[PDB]
Amino acid sequence: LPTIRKIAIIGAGPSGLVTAKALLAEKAFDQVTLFERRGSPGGVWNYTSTLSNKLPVPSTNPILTTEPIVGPAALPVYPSPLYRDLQTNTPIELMGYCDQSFKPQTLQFPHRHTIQEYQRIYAQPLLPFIKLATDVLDIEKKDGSWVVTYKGTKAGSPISKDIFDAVSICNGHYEVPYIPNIKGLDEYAKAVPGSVLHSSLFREPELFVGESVLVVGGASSANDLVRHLTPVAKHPIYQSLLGGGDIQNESLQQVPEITKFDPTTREIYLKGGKVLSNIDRVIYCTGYLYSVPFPSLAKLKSPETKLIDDGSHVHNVYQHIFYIPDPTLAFVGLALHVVPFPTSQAQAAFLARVWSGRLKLPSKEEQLKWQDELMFSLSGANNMYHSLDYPKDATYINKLHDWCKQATPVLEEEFPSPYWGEKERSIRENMWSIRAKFFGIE
Amino acid sequence: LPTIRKIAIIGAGPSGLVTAKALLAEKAFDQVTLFERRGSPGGVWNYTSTLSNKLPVPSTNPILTTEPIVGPAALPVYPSPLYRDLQTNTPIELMGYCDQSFKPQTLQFPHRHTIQEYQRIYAQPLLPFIKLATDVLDIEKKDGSWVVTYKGTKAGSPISKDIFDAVSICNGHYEVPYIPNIKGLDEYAKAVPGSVLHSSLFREPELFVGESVLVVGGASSANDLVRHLTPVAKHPIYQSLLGGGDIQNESLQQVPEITKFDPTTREIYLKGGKVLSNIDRVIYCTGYLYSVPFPSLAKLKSPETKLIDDGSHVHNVYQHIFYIPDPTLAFVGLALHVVPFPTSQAQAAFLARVWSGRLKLPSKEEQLKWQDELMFSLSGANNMYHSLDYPKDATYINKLHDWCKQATPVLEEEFPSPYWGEKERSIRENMWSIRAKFFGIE
Ligand SMILES: Cc1cc2nc3c(=O)[nH]c(=O)nc-3n(C[C@H](O)[C@H](O)[C@H](O)COP(=O)(O)OP(=O)(O)OC[C@H]3O[C@@H](n4cnc5c(N)ncnc54)[C@H](O)[C@@H]3O)c2cc1C
Ligand SMILES: Cc1cc2nc3c(=O)[nH]c(=O)nc-3n(C[C@H](O)[C@H](O)[C@H](O)COP(=O)(O)OP(=O)(O)OC[C@H]3O[C@@H](n4cnc5c(N)ncnc54)[C@H](O)[C@@H]3O)c2cc1C
Repeated sequence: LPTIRKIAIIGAGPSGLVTAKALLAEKAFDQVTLFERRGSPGGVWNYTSTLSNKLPVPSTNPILTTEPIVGPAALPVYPSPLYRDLQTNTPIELMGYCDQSFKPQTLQFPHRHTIQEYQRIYAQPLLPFIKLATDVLDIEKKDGSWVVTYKGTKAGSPISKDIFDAVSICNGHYEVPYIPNIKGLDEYAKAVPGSVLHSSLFREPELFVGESVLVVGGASSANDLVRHLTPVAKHPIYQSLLGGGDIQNESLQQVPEITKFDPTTREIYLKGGKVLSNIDRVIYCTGYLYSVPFPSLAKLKSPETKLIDDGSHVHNVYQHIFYIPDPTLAFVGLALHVVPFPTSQAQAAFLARVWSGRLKLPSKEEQLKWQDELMFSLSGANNMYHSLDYPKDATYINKLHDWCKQATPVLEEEFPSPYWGEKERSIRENMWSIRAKFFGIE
Repeated sequence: LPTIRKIAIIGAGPSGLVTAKALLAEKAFDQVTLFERRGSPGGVWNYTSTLSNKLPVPSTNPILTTEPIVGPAALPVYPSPLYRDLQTNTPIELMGYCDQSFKPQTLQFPHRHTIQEYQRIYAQPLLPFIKLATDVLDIEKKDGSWVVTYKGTKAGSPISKDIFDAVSICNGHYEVPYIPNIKGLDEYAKAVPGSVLHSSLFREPELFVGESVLVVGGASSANDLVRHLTPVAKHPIYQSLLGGGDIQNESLQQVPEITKFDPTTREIYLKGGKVLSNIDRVIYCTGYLYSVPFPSLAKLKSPETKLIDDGSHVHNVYQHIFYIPDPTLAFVGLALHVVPFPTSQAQAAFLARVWSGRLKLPSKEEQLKWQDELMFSLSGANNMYHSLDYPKDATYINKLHDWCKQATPVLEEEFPSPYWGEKERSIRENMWSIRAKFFGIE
C-alpha cells in the first residue's frame, strides 16, 4: 500500500535507532515500533563478556539461527562481537550522527565505552517506541500488509503477530560467522575444543599468553588481532593471507592460504608446500555473512524476488535500501566499508521521505537497471555488492542528501541528511593513515 | 621487616590501583606488583553480562571461594555485580581521585560507562606492574617475609610462589553474597531455580516484566532495585524492611521482615502475621560479607590475630588499614558508607608514607587502644566497624591528609592526599538529597 501509517523496524541498533528518529520526524506516521531481541538498544555496542555458545566450524550457511545464552536468573543474552580493548577505526570527525556530536576532549579513535555511552544517549528518547527483549521470528506479506511474527525473549513468552504497512530490516550483518569449509577443518576443530576460534569470540588477549597462534585472513580485523596478540602470544604470530604476504620477521610470519588441516598430526598445510605444526590457536578473521533469518523471505529464491542466497550480500535492494519487488520492505545498514552511523543516517533520511510520500522512487524498471549495472561492475565478486569504499560512500551520502533536499512539502523541522564536504572527504580518504598515525602503527 | 623494598598488592581495582601509584610515588621501593584474577584492571567496573554460576542460598560463610565462569574459548570471567543501567550514587564533585578529573560535560551522577572509562584511563600506565589473569591462592608470613602463592587464571597454569616485604590486600568486599538463613529458604530456593536471587545477579530489568517481586532489604541497593523494577514488574512491588515501612500504595507495598518460607505453598510469612503468596521473584538486597580467602590468614582465630570471623568486618586493622600484629600487612578499601575512590586514595597516601618510612605509626598498644575504643562505640554492631558515614569519612580523610603532610623528607613530587573543605563536606552531607533531585526521586 502506498499510504504508509504503521511501520515496523527490526532491530534497535545504530541503524534501527536512526531509522526511527528520521521516520518519526516526518510527522506522517501513526505508529513506529522497534523490535529488539536484546534487553537494551545499541546493537553490537552492548559489550558482552559472554561468548556465543557454539561456534559453527565451518560456517557457510547464512540462515543460521543465533542462539542466546539463557539461564534461570537472567534475561537471555545475545553476545556481541566487540572485544574488551576495542577502540574505533573511524575518527570522531566522521563517525556518529550529524546531529549529536561527541563531548569535548574525546579521543579521536575512542574506546568503545565512549560509543556505548554515545548510543545509550542517542537511544534514550526512543525507549518507549521499542519492544525490548522481543525476537522477530518471521516477516511476510499477507493480504495488503506485512505480518511480523515475534516472541518475547523470556521463557514461556507467547508467539504474537502484528500487521504493518512497511517493514525496515536493520538486523545487522556481523552476527553469522563466515568460516570456509577447508579439508580437515571440522575434524581438526572438534578434536581440541578451543583450538579453532573466530574473531566474534575474541574478548581478552591474556588468554593467548605463551600460545602459538595462526590468524587467518588479511582484512582490518585480522591485522588488528595480530597487533593485539603480538605482546602476549608466543613469537612469531602467523597470519595466513590469500596470496601470502611480504612480512616475515621475528614477531610476524605471513604465509599463504590453508590447503588442509591434518586431524591426526595437527599440522596445517599452506599453499606452496609450507606446513605449520604446534599451532595452539587458529583464529579465523574471515568476517561474517549477510542474513535474513525470516522463513518467508529466506524461502524466496527466484532471481527477481530473492533476498539471500550465499550470504555474500542482500539481493534486489535498490540503492541498497528498497526491495525492488515491493518497496514497503526496506533495509538500513547493509553498507560495507563505510562509516556506519552517518551512512545509515543518510539512508534513513531518504527512506523516511520516500515512505511518507514527500519523495518518489524512479520506475521499477529503472531500479532494476540500477542493479544490473551494479552486478555488471562487480564482475562476479558479489560480496562487494554493498561495498562503498571511498569515494563511493562520500558520493553516495551526498547523493542521498541532495535528493532529500528535494522533498516537499518542506517541514518546519527537517531531520538532517549528513553531507561530506571537501574537509570531511579528505579525512575519509586518509582515514586509515590518520588512524595509523593515531595508534602509532603501519 | 622495617626496610620494605618489594610490595605485593592483591587486586587491581580502584583500591589496588591507587595504592600502586601512591607507593611508586615514594620512589623508595624496588618492586611493586599487583595481582589480578581478571583479565583487566578496574575491579567491579568490568561490566559482565555473565552471571555468577551458582548463588549460595542462604549465604553466611565469608570464606566462600569465587568460582569464575570458564570455557575452552575464553579467559575465565569473574562476574561483576554491576547492572546494565547503573548510574553512580556519588556525584562527580566528590568521587574519583583528586588528581584525575572527569572530562567536561560529564553527568553529575554518570552511567557506569563513564566510570569504566575513568578507571581504564587511570589504570593504563600501571599495566606493566600488574600480573593479569592471576589468582592469589594464599598469603603467609614465612621466615621474615610474606610468601604469596598464586596461579595464573587459565587451565593448566602452575602454582607459583614469590616473597615480599609487605602486602596490601585490596580484594574488595562486594563479592561474597550475604543471604540470611531463614526457615525454609533453602528448600524454597531449590524448588524453583530462579525464584530466589541476590542483588549481585541483577542485570536487565526486562526479565521481571509482569512478575510479582519481593525485594528484601532497606539499604540503598534495595531502594534502587525497587525503582528500577517499578516500570516493569507487576504492581505492587513488595519490599521487606526489618522494622516494616511507611510506604503502602498501588506500586509499592513495604512489609516487615520474613519469618519463614513455606516450600509447600510457596508462601512468605512476615513478622506480624502478614503473608505473601504468588511471588515470582524474591531478590535479596542484603549486601555482602567481607572476605579474606587466604588459608594462612583465614585460619587465624585468636582475638589478637584474627582477621575474619563472621564477615561483618575485618578485625585487627589500625585505622582500617594496618594489621596490628604485623603492619607489613595492610588493607585498602574496607571503608563502608564512603565515597570509594577518594577514601582509598586517602588511605594509600598514608600507607605509602608509612611503608617507605617517611611517617611512623604509633605504638602497638596505642593502636590496640584505638581499636578497643572503636569496638566500644560500636555497642555490638560489628558490621558497622568500617562504617565512616559523614562526618566520619570527612574527618577521617582530612586526618590522613594532615598526617601525610608531616612526612619527611619532602619529595619533589608528592602523591596527593584528597582533602574535603567546607564546599566538599557540604556536598557529602546532602549527597543523597542532591542525588534524589538529580534523578527526580524521593
Ligand atoms: C568487531 C567490530 C568492530 C567494529 N568497530 C566499529 C568502529 O570502530 N566504528 C564504527 O563506526 N563501526 C564499527 N563497527 C560497526 C558496527 O556494525 C556499527 O557501528 C553499528 O553497530 C551498526 O549497527 P546496526 O543497527 O546496523 O547493526 P547491529 O549493531 O548489529 O544491530 C542489529 C540489532 O538488531 C537486533 N536484531 C537482529 N535480528 C533481530 C530479530 N530477529 N529480532 C529482534 N532484534 C533483532 C540485534 O539484536 C541488534 O541489536 C564494528 C563491528 C564489529 C563487528
Ligand atoms: C552494585 C554496585 C554499585 C556501585 N556503585 C558505585 C558508585 O556509583 N560509586 C562509587 O564510588 N562506588 C560504587 N560502588 C563501589 C565500588 O566498590 C567502588 O567504586 C570500587 O570498585 C572500589 O573498589 P576495590 O579495589 O576496593 O574493589 P573491587 O572493585 O571489588 O576490586 C577488587 C579486585 O581485586 C580482585 N581480586 C580479589 N581477590 C583476588 C585474588 N585472590 N587474586 C587476585 N585478584 C583478586 C578482583 O577480581 C577485583 O578486580 C558500587 C559497588 C557495587 C557492588
